Amino acid sequence: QIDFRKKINWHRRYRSPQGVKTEHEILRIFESDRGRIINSPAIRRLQQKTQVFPAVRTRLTHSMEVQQVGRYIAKEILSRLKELKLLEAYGLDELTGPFESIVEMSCLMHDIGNPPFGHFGEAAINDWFRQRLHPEDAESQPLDRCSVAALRLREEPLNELRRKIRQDLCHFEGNAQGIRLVHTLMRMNLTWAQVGGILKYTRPAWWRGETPETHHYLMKKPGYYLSEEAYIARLRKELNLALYSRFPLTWIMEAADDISYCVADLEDAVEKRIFTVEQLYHHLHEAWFSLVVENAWESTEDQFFMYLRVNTLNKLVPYAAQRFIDNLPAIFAGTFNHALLASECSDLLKLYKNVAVKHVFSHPDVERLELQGYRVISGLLEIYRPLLSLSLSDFTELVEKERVKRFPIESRLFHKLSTRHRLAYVEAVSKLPSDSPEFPLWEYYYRCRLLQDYISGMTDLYAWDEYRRLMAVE
Amino acid sequence: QIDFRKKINWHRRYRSPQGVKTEHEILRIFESDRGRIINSPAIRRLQQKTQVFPAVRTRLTHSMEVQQVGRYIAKEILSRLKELKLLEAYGLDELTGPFESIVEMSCLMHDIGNPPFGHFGEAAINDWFRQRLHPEDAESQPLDRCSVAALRLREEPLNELRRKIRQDLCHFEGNAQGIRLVHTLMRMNLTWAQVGGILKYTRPAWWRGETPETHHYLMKKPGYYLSEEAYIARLRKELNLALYSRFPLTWIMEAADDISYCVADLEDAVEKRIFTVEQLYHHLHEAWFSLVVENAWESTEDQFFMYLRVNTLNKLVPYAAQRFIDNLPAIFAGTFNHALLASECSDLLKLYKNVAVKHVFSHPDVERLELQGYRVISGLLEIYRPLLSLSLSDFTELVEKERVKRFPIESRLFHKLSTRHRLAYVEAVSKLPSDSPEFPLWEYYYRCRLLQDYISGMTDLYAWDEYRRLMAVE
Amino acid sequence: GRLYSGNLAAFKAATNKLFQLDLAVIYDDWYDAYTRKDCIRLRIEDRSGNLIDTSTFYHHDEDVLFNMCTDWLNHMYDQLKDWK
Amino acid sequence: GRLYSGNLAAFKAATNKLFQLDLAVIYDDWYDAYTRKDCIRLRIEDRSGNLIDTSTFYHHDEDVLFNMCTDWLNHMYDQLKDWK
Amino acid sequence: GRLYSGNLAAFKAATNKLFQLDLAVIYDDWYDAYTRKDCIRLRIEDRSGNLIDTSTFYHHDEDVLFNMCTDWLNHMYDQLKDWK
Amino acid sequence: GRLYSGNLAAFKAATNKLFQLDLAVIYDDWYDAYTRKDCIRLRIEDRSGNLIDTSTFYHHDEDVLFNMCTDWLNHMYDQLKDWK
Ligand SMILES: Nc1nc2c(ncn2[C@H]2C[C@H](O)[C@@H](COP(=O)(O)OP(=O)(O)OP(=O)(O)O)O2)c(=O)[nH]1
Ligand SMILES: Nc1nc2c(ncn2[C@H]2C[C@H](O)[C@@H](COP(=O)(O)OP(=O)(O)OP(=O)(O)O)O2)c(=O)[nH]1
Ligand SMILES: Nc1nc2c(ncn2[C@H]2C[C@H](O)[C@@H](COP(=O)(O)OP(=O)(O)OP(=O)(O)O)O2)c(=O)[nH]1
Ligand SMILES: Nc1nc2c(ncn2[C@H]2C[C@H](O)[C@@H](COP(=O)(O)OP(=O)(O)OP(=O)(O)O)O2)c(=O)[nH]1
Ligand SMILES: [Mg+2]
Ligand SMILES: [Mg+2]
Repeated sequence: QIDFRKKINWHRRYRSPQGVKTEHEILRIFESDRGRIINSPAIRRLQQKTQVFPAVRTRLTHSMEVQQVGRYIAKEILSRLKELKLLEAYGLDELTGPFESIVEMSCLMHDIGNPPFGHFGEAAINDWFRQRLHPEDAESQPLDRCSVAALRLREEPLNELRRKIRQDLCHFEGNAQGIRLVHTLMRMNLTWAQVGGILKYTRPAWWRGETPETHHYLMKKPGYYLSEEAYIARLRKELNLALYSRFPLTWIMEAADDISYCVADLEDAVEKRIFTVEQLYHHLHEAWFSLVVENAWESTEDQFFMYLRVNTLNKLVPYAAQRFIDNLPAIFAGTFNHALLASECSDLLKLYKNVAVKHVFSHPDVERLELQGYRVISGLLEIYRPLLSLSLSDFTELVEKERVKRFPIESRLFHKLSTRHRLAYVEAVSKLPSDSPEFPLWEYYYRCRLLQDYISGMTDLYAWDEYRRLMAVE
Repeated sequence: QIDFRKKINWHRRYRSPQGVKTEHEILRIFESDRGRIINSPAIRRLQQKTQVFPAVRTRLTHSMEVQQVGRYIAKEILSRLKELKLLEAYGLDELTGPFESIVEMSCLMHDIGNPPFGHFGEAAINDWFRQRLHPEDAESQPLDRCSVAALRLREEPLNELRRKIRQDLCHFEGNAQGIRLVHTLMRMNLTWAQVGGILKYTRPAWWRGETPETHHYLMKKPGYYLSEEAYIARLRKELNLALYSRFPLTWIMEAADDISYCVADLEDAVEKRIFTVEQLYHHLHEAWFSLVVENAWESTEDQFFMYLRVNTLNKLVPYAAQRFIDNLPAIFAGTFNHALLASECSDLLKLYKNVAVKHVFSHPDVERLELQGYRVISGLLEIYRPLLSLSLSDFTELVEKERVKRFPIESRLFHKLSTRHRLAYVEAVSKLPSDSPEFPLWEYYYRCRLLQDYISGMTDLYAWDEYRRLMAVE
Repeated sequence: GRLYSGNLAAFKAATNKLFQLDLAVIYDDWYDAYTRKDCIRLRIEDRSGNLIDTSTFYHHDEDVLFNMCTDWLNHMYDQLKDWK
Repeated sequence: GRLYSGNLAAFKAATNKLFQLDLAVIYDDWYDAYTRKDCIRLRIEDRSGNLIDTSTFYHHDEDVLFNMCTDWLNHMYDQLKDWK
Repeated sequence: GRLYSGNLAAFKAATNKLFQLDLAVIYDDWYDAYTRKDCIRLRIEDRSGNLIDTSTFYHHDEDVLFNMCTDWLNHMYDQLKDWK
Repeated sequence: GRLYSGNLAAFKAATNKLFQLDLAVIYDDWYDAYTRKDCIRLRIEDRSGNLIDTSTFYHHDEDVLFNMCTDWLNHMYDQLKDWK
């Protein structure tokens, strides 16, 4: 029996409100979440991150379009359920307001964890660590190229933790970093329903082996880190989710991102003196196509996309709403193994994707900025290598005293890390049992996480400037 | 009798929808307006304009906060009318949805007409023209320092148009430029209700003399230009407004802007190494104060403003809602002569304003960028002076042929103007009677408007770069 | 919240217009104790130092205050050009 | 819409692991006519050029396709280390 | 292949010289159909809008064409200063 | 007034030299209450966690203090290499 009252949870983690509430109080609770998210430094920082080209779109403007698409889809779904009188059997009678807000805020903060330079910045963090720990050598009986003495395999109970830590640190992902950013570092203290909408994939980052055949789509990318194995269990207990399941509303945010994928890039190219509309018209025609793109042709650039977007929306949104309504029990159970978008509506998106891949993502200027970002991130990871070579006692003394006469270079590198990251590290370490043989392993894991958080919390310009400054060039 | 159905007009200017509609169709009509506004180049350009400091706030992020404040105020007002069962007598029974959308979209595009460099960019445009036309010499019987032969007073019927044109061109205002931007240049084709929410003041820019005592607040700044005397008459006919009256919902957008005036500046200063929270605490305490600011004290910077904002909102929004509801007939008539915000709630805002004026807006770096922008705009207005010295026949030949062997310098200056501005000029000129003695006057007026639109349509960085490039420095 | 340039230009133009008739204008501004509004006092005098007229205006909005100052100055100008 | 780095790393690691046992892997990729999905064919051969096994995988998502390729390669590796 | 600055300066000087005598000159240019040469038509009129004279010149070289225009303008100027 | 690099290098070299013999050294530093001099305590222990020796040095000059620490460490090293 579908009941959305057991899924829309308005409790919090700290100082949660208790008792029985009314519609006005629930709406007030969910508006404060918007107030917190919109006035946060993480959202503000998005206006200095590059989407494709360094009046071009940043990550903030693209999110502001995904938000509109998701809101429109949610309103269409809600309207289609009133024409069938199902808003009282499904429990959405008094929860229509929060339904749009959750989707919109999930659409807005769907890109707050991505590192500088994007996809080429994510590989650089992963490769550099793979040469330090070599996870592939911990998949069988003890043999070893690991550079850390406290993580080499030698003692099965410690071996399992060793291999888990070695595998986790080499799987960095933006979606997994978003949860850590909103929970541990920033400490926004949002409701459970709002956090559940930004958990797109459900594969643990320490997972080794083959995925079950019933979840081969929800397991294709890492979902969360090893430092949140306790926070996700409580999330599953609060939102009534089984192991390896997804929140329902997450399916909408995933669709809105797919519609607004390659339509904006084309406009950016057409306003960056690359090609002309006529050329674009010709590329699309030779691409295949319905009555969706032709009708928008008949300034000019400012009013061609301005109608092509409307044409594609009016034919794609209702299909998504119908797919959501038809497959409702499986989505509500959290075990649906597909996406909302083998039909004629899926070919139009592939058309734009192919045109963008062939004529936009191969320009010489885009490719150079992908080789420069790789170099910059790899270089920055090597300057802070000395911090990863110290001993446990040395690092403890350094973090405690903060003025050490034995380490003149490392004491100055440590002071450049942001304050909130250091408090996160201190709080994480202060919860472990000191009289335990597993203390050094956890300490090293948290130190590596601290370094990764510092590297991934930058902008593309600040990292570039710091890289030039720390190498005595500028 | 208050009736909001005669104020929320969903018709358009071109290809307007006709007939009788339902709630779903009206909501669909008003969602398309959001779709058009959000994906417009004018909104995108706002992320390169400086608010105060050149993770600091741009004009886009500040508008995204004004939007939230206005939405919250609108929802509070709507909730307070259901507890008194007045949503059926006032006609808002089936129009709650568009009520928030109009306010939110009016809050978003409340700053699209401001020129580069802000307040110091607006004076430079005004001063430079005042030395060319000298309006003060056209207020009495014909005497004259005007530099244009076709505008000097000599023939009363032509004299009136002469003095009107001479007065209008020296009153440039961002609010008056927003209407021109959304109607003539960009051609968004929005509904009447949406356009009516961005008309804040009602004084014609050609007005000379003393304002009536019944409208001395609604007449304090120019509202629209002489080129829109026909578009505003139709707007008043559609929305049922008398002469010199304001749209109701505009009062909300004005309040939301006043609440979010000096709270963000302080956070920017505190994160720009100016002063510390402790110092800020001390400045505020010595400023006066209730239980609004003290309770937020008990990282630290990230969670002090994060509660001071909530404290000030929870005590200021209901007062605005009560003021809107109490003075409803006067606001609905459009003749209310005050703002929603002589009470204890108005002192808290003056506190922040005084602190910001004393300790933030006097820093040396803010003042230098105000002297540089003045110089840059004044310099750019002087490079294009040759275009204003040609004759009517010469400019007509230049705009027609586009390749002139008699004017090698002016023909290259004309080609740097944006295409849409030139089409606006051509369309404006093609509607006048050629066989009329008033043709040169209108032609000169439209040429000056074209130059002003080009200057005010830039960013602070593009204008700075063009100024350095056109002077053979870079 | 600031003062628009046009109002300031009108104020300066009025002062120059009535100063070019052999007069002088002196200005002072302050903040009121409990009325919560800005205060402007203007005095029109002659070359010989004799005080001809005084006026005071109270308002909490800059634009309205300066408009009142300007139109009062214009009224004084044309009533001193009514005779003498 | 792109391919995540971890899946590619796992694929390369599997190929190297089973190549360091005196084997070889050949790869080819294409697009299907009407099934609307990408197609990957793998062939495992020996040093002497003899073909030992072949397999083909169809899918319209890159990550799932590469995961299937990797786990098939691992199955072939451990079933060739079951004997010989 | 372009037009030299001196010829243009002479043309403008002639137009200003004969315009400062209460006259006016209107100009138009085009390309011929089959004669393969540029075409310039000049008309000299008065303030009252009455047309006083017209002339047309054909040539495929810009400098020669503008020299002919200038010397024709000078001839008209001095024959209108012969009388009246 | 700072500490010279050579003394620090000698200290680190002594610690490494006597640590490469299966020992360990723990360090702590503080400031004295009324003696007006810096205080350094060193403890030499074994792998099994057993404490072998302790020492404490007081001085108001960094270079002298570190020289005393280094020569004490060298004395402990060679008296533990006298036997065992
Ligand atoms: N740099 C600078 N900024 C100021 C000063 N006073 C106020 N601001 C800033 C704070 C406001 O957020 C921002 C815009 O407010 P304004 O006072 O310019 O007027 P606003 O456009 O809000 O008024 P309006 O409704 O258009 O009459 O200007 C100042 O003296 N210097
Ligand atoms: N420079 C560049 N950008 C690309 C390329 N392919 C796609 N993009 C752009 C278009 C998308 O708006 C943007 C982000 O999409 P991605 O393919 O990186 O993945 P996305 O994060 O959307 O996927 P996810 O749901 O996280 O798995 O990347 C490419 O080859 N080069
Ligand atoms: N930038 C620019 N170059 C031009 C233009 N027209 C022609 N050119 C180039 C092409 C020629 O190779 C080059 C030199 O030819 P000119 O037309 O300046 O005259 P040229 O010196 O050959 O003529 P001459 O025998 O001295 O009268 O100028 C134009 O409008 N702009
Ligand atoms: N940047 C920096 N300068 C320091 C520091 N400590 C002291 N100074 C400055 C202050 C002194 O005027 C200046 C030179 O004094 P030093 O401590 O380097 O030693 P000094 O050469 O006077 O000693 P000496 O007689 O040669 O042993 O160094 C520090 O930690 N950082
Ligand atoms: Mg996206
Ligand atoms: Mg504002």
